Amino acid sequence: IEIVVRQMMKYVEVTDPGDSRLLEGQVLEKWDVEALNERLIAEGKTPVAWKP
Amino acid sequence: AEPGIDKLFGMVDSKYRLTVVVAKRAQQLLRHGFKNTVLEPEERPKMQTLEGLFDDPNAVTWAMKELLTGRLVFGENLVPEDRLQKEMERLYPV
Amino acid sequence: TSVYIEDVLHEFSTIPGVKEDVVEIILNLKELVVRFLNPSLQTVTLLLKAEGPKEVKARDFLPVADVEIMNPDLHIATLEEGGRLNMEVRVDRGVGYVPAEKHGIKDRINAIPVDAVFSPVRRVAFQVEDTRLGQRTDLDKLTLRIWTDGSVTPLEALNQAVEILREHLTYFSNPQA
Amino acid sequence: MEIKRFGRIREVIPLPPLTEIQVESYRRALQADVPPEKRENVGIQAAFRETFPIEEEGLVLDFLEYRLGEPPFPQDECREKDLTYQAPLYARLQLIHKDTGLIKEDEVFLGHIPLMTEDGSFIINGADRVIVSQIHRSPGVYFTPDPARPGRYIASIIPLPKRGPWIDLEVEPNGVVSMKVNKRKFPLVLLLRVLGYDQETLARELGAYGELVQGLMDESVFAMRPEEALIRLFTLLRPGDPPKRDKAVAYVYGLIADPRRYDLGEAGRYKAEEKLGIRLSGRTLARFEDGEFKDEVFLPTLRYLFALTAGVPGHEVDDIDHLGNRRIRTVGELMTDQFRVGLARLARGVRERMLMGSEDSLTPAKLVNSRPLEAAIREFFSRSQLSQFKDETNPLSSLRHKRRISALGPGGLTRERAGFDVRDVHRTHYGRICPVETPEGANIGLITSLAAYARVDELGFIRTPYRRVVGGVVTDEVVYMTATEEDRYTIAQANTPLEGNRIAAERVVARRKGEPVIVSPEEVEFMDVSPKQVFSVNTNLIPFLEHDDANRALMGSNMQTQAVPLIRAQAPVVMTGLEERVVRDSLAALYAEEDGEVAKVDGNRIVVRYEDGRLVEYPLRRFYRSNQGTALDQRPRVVVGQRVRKGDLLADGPASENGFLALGQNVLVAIMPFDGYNFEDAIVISEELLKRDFYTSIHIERYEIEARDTKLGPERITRDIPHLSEAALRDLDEEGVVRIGAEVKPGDILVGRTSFKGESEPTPEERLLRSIFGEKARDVKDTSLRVPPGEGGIVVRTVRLRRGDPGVELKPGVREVVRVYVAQKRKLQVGDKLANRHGNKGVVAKILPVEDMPHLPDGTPVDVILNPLGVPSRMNLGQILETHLGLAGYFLGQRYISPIFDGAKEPEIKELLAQAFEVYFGKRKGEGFGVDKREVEVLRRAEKLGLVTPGKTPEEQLKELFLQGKVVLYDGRTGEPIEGPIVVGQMFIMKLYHMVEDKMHARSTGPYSLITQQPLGGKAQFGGQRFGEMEVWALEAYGAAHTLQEMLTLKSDDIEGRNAAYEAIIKGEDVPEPSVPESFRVLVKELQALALDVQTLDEKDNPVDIFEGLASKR
Amino acid sequence: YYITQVRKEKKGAGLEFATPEEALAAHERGEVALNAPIKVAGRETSVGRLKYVFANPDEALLAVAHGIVDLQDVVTVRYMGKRLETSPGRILFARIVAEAVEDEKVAWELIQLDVPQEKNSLKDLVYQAFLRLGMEKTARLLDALKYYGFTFSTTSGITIGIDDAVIPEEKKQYLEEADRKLLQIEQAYEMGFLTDRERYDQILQLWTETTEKVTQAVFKNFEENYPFNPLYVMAQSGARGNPQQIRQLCGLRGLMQKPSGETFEVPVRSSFREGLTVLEYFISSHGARKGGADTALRTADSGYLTRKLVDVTHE
DNA sequence: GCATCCGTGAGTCGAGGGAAGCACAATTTAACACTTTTGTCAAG
DNA sequence: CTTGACAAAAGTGTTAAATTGTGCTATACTGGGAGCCGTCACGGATGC
Ligand SMILES: [Mg+2]
Ligand SMILES: [Mg+2]
Ligand SMILES: [Mg+2]
Repeated sequence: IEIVVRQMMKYVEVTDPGDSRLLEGQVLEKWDVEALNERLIAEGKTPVAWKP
Repeated sequence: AEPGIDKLFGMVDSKYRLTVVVAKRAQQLLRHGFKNTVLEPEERPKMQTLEGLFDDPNAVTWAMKELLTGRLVFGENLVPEDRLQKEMERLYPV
Repeated sequence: TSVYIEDVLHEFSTIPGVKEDVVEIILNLKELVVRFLNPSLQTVTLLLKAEGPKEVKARDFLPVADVEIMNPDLHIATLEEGGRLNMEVRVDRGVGYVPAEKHGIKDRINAIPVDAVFSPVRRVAFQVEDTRLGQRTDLDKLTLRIWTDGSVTPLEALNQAVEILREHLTYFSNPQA
Repeated sequence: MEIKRFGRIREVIPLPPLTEIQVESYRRALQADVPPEKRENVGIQAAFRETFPIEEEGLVLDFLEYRLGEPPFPQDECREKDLTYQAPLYARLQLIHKDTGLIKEDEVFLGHIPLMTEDGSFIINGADRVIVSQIHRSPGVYFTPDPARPGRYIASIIPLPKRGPWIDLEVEPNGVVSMKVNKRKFPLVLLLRVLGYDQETLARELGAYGELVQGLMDESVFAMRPEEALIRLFTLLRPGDPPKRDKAVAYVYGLIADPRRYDLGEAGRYKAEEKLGIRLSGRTLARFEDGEFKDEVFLPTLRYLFALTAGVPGHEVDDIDHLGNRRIRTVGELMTDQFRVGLARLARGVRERMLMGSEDSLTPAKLVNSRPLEAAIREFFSRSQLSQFKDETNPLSSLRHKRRISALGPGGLTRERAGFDVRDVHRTHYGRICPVETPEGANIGLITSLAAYARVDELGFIRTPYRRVVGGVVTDEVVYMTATEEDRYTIAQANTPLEGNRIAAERVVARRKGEPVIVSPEEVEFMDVSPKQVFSVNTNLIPFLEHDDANRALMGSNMQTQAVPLIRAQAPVVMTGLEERVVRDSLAALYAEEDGEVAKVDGNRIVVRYEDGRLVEYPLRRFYRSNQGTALDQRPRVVVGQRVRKGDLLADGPASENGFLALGQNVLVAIMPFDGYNFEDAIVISEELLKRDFYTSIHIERYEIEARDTKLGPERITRDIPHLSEAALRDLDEEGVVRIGAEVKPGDILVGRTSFKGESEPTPEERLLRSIFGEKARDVKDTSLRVPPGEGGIVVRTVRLRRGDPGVELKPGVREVVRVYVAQKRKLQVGDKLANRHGNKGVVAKILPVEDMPHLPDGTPVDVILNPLGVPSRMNLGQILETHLGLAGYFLGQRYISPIFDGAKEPEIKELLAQAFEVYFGKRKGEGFGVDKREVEVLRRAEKLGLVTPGKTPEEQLKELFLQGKVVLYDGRTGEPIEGPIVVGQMFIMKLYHMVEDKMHARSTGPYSLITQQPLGGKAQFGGQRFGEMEVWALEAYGAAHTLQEMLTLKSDDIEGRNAAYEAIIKGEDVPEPSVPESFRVLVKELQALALDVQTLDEKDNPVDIFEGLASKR
Repeated sequence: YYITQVRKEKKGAGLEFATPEEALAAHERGEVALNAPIKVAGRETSVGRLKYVFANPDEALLAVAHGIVDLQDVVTVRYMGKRLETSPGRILFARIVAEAVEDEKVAWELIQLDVPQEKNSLKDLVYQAFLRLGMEKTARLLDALKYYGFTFSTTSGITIGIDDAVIPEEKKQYLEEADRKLLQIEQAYEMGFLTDRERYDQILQLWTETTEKVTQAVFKNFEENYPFNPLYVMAQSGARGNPQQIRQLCGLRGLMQKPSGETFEVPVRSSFREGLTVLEYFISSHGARKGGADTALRTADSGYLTRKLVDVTHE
């Protein structure tokens, strides 16, 4: 059940694009936005704000 | 159950690695006509036929028994595939 | 074991002038009890030639040497006027139940194999009573009751069973080790 | 073997003809015997009087009468030549030229009407078929509550199926009553005005309820003339068409006033008059007369709706599942409906032909084209859902199939779109539809069976009989009555005690509107005829039904249909009393027409001399193959010179013993576990059953081959097949067909056929082979018919139909057809399915020798061993009581008739068991035998279990055990007794049609699909096993990646992969690595056909060609 | 379960003595039964444990073979150096497990000797064997258990008769009490102290309470008077059946629901052994059809959910 | 807040299921004497 | 290993015959017809 719920909670929604090309309200995967955020922090850019 | 199945499962970190090793050893045994076996003549698997006892034709049984004996080395990046096949052909012509 | 009826190719057919079909006639024949008076006799063929109108029974078979029909009153078929029954019944000697699909005996082209139940013994029971002898009261009284079709008497069947058990007990004599 | 009858309920009336629902309905539909001038306006006569006269409007085609001729061929000839048993239908028609006033009359051949056989079935294309009756919502006027909004009601006017649109009347929140037709809502005010209704009329009639009439007083259109109101309504119903008076009046008249397009039906009209308290002149919502529309039902419907909304005491909502609101379309009504559709198409053709051509020089024969009528009729009798392949495994199977009622079919519900409500057992099913008999699964509740005493009336409503009760005495007056009429009376139960005819019990269990109540004898108005009327024919054949759970009684009744006839079939020891009636009404057995003497008895015919002196010869159906392959033969049961009375049995039909239904064998059953061979419903049987040919059936298989015309030459059915030895052709006769009586095994030739080979040069290796052996390639190849794997038997019949034979309508290009009937005698074997009437079923898992089976102390072995653990979970205790009564009868040499819910009770069974023990132990005592030592041990154990009373003698304890149905049973393997007494009795067990012989199938390689190249499916096609999605999921969960890849590629559709794998295996090598499946290539090509660029890439995103360069343009 | 369940007697059941010789002598006189719980001097024992003291399982099973004692008789056995007081059936089960696993000590540590072997105990034994030994020995133990269970269920004498569905004497009294309470409720309703809905609820509660009491009475009768009853043994061991089905066979069928969902005021007071009436059978048909339709329409929903779950977590 | 539109609804198995002419121009096919090549048989 | 014919199976032109494709017919004719509720129920998404 936890595996299935983990699949259920796999996605997030953008609230503030920050210094990225994403759109506010866009739905993507949590891993993708986390990787994008860490990359943006790597070169000193505004992180993407997301919502579970 | 297969004989010594618990020991076979305990000899590897993942059961699918055990299956891969057994299948690859069985294919090696089939390709060279069981002449590359590490089993002594008293250890070769046998089947009862109307004529009499003969060598077991099932290579998976031979591979499992060989893996039980512990004279086989299994792992990743041991030897190059081409070199391994060439040396196995040279030592065991077929 | 086998039956051949003239002008009949298989058992799934009906004979003109005969009330019963060949399946029913074969079923009736399966209840025929034949006793061989010669121990060396292994196979007999009984010929039956009947013309209607009559009730052809087991007593209408032609007499054969060293062969007896233990149930002459067994009903075989009912022949209507204008009907004829010419048939040959091959009776073999054997042991156990051999289906017609196993032996497959056909004396001729149109012979019909018949499932053969060679066992003459119809029923066996045995009864144990609390007999007493002397001062001990735990003894057993054994009573074997044997019902047989009549071809083999119950005493003969008991003797054969005892001999078979003795022969099988002799198999424990020579150890192969 | 005497029969002892139990029960106290005296049935006043016998069971009605069980097939009357088919026979009477079709007789009414056809009316072939009543003279034309006395024919009533029903059935195809009604269809003729409805579609005719045909007027172009001065050509008028009037219908005067019709007649049905004798069938061209008899039923046997139709079956043998694959024909349809039908009668020619001619119509007498006159063409009137209104201009000249001249009439020309001639008889036109309208076609062929399929005929119903005496048993109630049809022969369509040589195959027996049954038209299953369809239950549906009766037409009429209904008033249902609105679910979205409480306190509101909606009125539905429903015509006959495909005979007009449903009419919805709903009081909207605004207050305007809205009429919904054809998904379109409009104000009912407009149509009500179109029907010549003014404001004062509405205020006077519907104005006595409240504001509801005020919602129907819109004066914006009341003053508007009826003509413009009609045009406005026409604009509402179909917007866009140019508003014209003629078109609009035609459309409205067709929608609500045309008898030829709107038909409320006789049942619908009757229900409308009964509910609304009015009298319809016709069967239409309105009448069109004097150039104006007159209302028939809209005002009464709206008045009832308004009064119901107001809350008058006398008006109530309608339960749409109430069986008084649900009606039955039998074979007659369905055939009449399809005949009317075909007649309407024919009328269209006749109208279009009289428009053209010389109106002066026209005859009724030229105008009438009967092809559409024949097309509609053949479509109904062949490709209809309700026209089902007849189920004739045994006579009970056909009897059930003729009494089945299906909610599905054209005009009914859908298997998946049907909810729980339509599938539930309504309270009105009591006595009309069997509650327990229904196919479990997707069709539960959708298909049911007519009750035993139930009959469908003229209008299609199922009626059940009740005995009139007046003043406390139950009279012999029986009233057949419907559910809506049944709801008005207090109906007692058939088991109510009676002192003669007076009701003796002070408290009577009764039903009031389906609810159980306790009433006084003076409050009872009707009584049930018998407990049998509640259940169908199949369920009435289950003794001790009151001790079986309904879920298992369902299974037992369903499996009674699947039992195969046996060569030694015998009627059950415990019967219910319907076996004789089932055999008699199935028309499988033969009975004497009147008193007489039998003149000739033969396996093929019975010739009887009746009292009047006429010789009557009845041929006997011998070894006939049913639709399911079972052998249906009649065996004579009389002798020459025997005196027979009227109705006396002459010959048993299939599955009948002396006129009693015999679906199986009566076997000695011990209820006890046995070495795990009884595990999970498995059954253990003795070899003695096979020795004396019990559960042995005869099955006939039909193999068909055709010799055809081909461009290369004609296929020849000949014995000279190229490249075959004499051993293969040994059993073939000179004509190339297998000789009758030959024993054929799988791979043996039935009919030898050679076909011309396609012109194609051989492969060079074949050419070199032929040159080496010096053998010239022949022009023909073996295409002969051989026995499929797992089949065979004895060739019992050969039928050869040739082109030009009388009545043989072969398809074009087919020179001849040969059919081989091969009969095999199947004995009971491991994997065969046995069952009993109480829902206990299982496959034979072990066949023991006689010396291994448990045996009685007298030496009698048991025949079947059943696992007791199947009893507690299933709660079918009727099998236990049947076993006890069977033990009693077995030792008493008698059979029993115990009717369901009124029959043998436990005290009676125990007294019978006391008599049985008396004989069974008196035999032992007279023979000079006491009590066994091992019997004493079992008695000691039993008194430790409290089964027998301590302190009694061993004989008395054995008697107690026998009265409990248990005996001291011995183990044939050890000779020691079973430690506890075992329930041993005689039980009736049926051998079902499901046999492992017809179900075992295996395949290595075989045919493949055309597109996907995957293996076909089905044992008949030698197909593979479907490895669906869930199996793939199981392999993925196991982690068997390579097994999954093999099943997906190497064994299904990798053409190169499968070829290489087979070649490697036959060479003793390991199968190669698989490749891309052909299904993926098909997927890619289809996606490309959808203009989608699907490209397979590599690690470096470069395209990878999976088509081997065969689709790349250079 | 049949071999590992012990016998209980009632003949003696309580007499006290001074010396074991007096208890024995009372046993040969027929005053006390073999398995009846008695007190010798201060301790509570049985005649079986004193009369039959076996030096090893071999002697106990030899005595069983000679008919001296049964597998269910509680006797004293010297096993693994301990003077156990168990039945030869339980000692036999211990030997079965020991020979299946080829280790006496581990098998002794794996089993619960002092209880009959129901489904749960056997499942725990299989799990512990899997933990301690592996797949091979667990499969061997499973095969041994299968063999011995089949053999003993065959030779034991389990059968289903009409009298095996014992009707408790308490059912008639409970039905009379329910009828009297129903008459009292009807009188109260005629007096107007309660409305239709609460009267219907009280009727339902009364009939549910009566059904529960009848179930308890059925199972109490089984566990007191017929501990080896086939229905009771099958239910207790977990082989087949549940208390509801045993009640329907032995007690009363109970309340049934209308097709709309409402329960009929009158229950089905007759069981399957007594036989339902036509009206009661028709009433039960509603629930049977409802259950069948529910099962028919539940498979599609379950399969569709399973496919959704597969396709969301397949990766 | 509701209205409308759309896609979804277990698996395996079997069993039978299976307005029309009429004239005329092109075009294709069949057939038919003739030249071939293609096998053979004869000796050198 | 070669010519030196030669029966024959194959290939090659025209032709008469079926076979197939196309045009044309002159009283006047000028907007279809099968539809038809146990409308399947219920979430998800769009969009007014
Ligand atoms: Mg015999
Ligand atoms: Mg079904
Ligand atoms: Mg002692």
